[PDB]
Amino acid sequence: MSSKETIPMHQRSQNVAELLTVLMDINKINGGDSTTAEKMKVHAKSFEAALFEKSSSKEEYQKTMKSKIDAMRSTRDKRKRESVGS
Repeated sequence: MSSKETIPMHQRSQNVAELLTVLMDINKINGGDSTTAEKMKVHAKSFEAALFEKSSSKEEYQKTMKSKIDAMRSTRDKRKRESVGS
């Protein structure tokens, strides 16, 4: 479908921004720095660009983003077992 050929960057950036907030949560949970939060922005914008290489449906871009958010969400919880045993 031509949606995969036309999807707005403003829509991609709004979805990348939900991933950004979960990576910013790692910088809280591990107690990193403002420059390490700049590395979190770079990690999201590298992921975005590397998912765009494999974008072969809008529903595959959208579900792979959701499943990366699910992996990083689950990693917040993992880093909590490794930090405090909860």
